[PDB]
Amino acid sequence: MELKHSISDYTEAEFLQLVTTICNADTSSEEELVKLVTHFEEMTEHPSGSDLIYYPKEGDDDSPSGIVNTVKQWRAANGKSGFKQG
Repeated sequence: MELKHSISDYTEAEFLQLVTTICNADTSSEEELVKLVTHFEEMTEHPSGSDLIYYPKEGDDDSPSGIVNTVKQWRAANGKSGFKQG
């Protein structure tokens, strides 16, 4: 299970996958999950950690993309930058 150390040792496909590892429980099976949760919360300097991962729903595109997308909109409007590429 990868993590990273920054958001920036990883790309947005990497992040999208990271999110999708959590939306997959692709992990140690409850732990790495809570930790990949927190690695999101950590990584992106993002406002809504607990709230761009599962609770977002009712007009809120929290699809395993849309959530990464939610960052892609905070990190785009806040202009964050700071992922990788490929």
